[PDB]
Amino acid sequence: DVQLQESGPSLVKPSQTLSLTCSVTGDSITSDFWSWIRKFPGNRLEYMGYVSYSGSTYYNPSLKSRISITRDTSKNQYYLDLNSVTTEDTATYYCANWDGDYWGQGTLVTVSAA
Amino acid sequence: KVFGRCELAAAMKRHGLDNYRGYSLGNWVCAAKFESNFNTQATNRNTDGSTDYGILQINSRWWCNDGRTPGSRNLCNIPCSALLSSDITASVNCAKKIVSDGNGMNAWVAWRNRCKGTDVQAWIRGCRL
Amino acid sequence: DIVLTQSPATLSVTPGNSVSLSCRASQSIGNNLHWYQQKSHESPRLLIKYASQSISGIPSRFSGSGSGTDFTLSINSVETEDFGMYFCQQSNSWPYTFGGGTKLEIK
Repeated sequence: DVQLQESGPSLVKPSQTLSLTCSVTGDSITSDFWSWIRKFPGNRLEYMGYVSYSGSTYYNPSLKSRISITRDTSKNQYYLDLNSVTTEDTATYYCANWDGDYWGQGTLVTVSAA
Repeated sequence: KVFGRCELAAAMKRHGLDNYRGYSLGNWVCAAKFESNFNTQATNRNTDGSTDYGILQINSRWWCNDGRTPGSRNLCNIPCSALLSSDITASVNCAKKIVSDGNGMNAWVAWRNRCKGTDVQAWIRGCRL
Repeated sequence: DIVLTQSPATLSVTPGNSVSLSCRASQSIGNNLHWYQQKSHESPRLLIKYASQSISGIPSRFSGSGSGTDFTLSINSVETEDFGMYFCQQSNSWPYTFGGGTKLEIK
């Protein structure tokens, strides 16, 4: 069976690049489309984007092209890079397959000068 | 089941294919016409050992699992037999995932050769929808 | 983008009673509307796909209906395990978008 799990720093500084990793276990990442979704403080969900089998990506225009979603078959993981973050990027990040059947537990990332 | 042109156009509209990811309804009807001639039971064995199934000729190497194709990836997480029903639900669900890749409808060779660039809207005109 | 509006924002109900949640799209999206459930400190869970299609492993009391711009998620005889947030999401056009959510809680 398939399982997804997010990993990465939970605290980042304004203007830096936020990077998260989603580890997939149970099957190859080459057998599905992979997405990133985040939840803001006020129960507001945003679909960030996904990478499909051909390598093509679809990013939410709301991110003003600060996002990159990549894959690494050898490690069976895919990633999320979000450049020049601001406090507006503080949120709970989740990875999930395109079908929405498999989701990671989610990881809170807070952007602050501290 | 062999769909009538208008019958399929209405069904695909009910199944949400009108303007799905930038593709007007005519694209889907035209695709079905040249991929399977509107036959839900259509199948075609390919040289690479894979087989195309159903009204939208979905491939067993990348999209569905028929348990007989080599480097099968089953991107649609569904058995190919489900794509051979008179009910187009499963074929539409899988087609929607296929077209969500950057290659869009180019995944359908018959569509690319006989539909892309043509007045696809013609395939839904003269129909009660 | 396609805007999804959910209502009511909050709905209180006594276990055993039935409820219906609304999700309206700013433009037609066919049957490309999905429903998710999300509980505190938990990832979303897909309940219904493509407006009315059932999902293996989900309680039968959950059902969806609608098309075009008006959709509804119904729960026949709410159970305590159903309290939480419910979000609709459209996949008709990119970017995919979510409704603001409806909170279901015990009276």
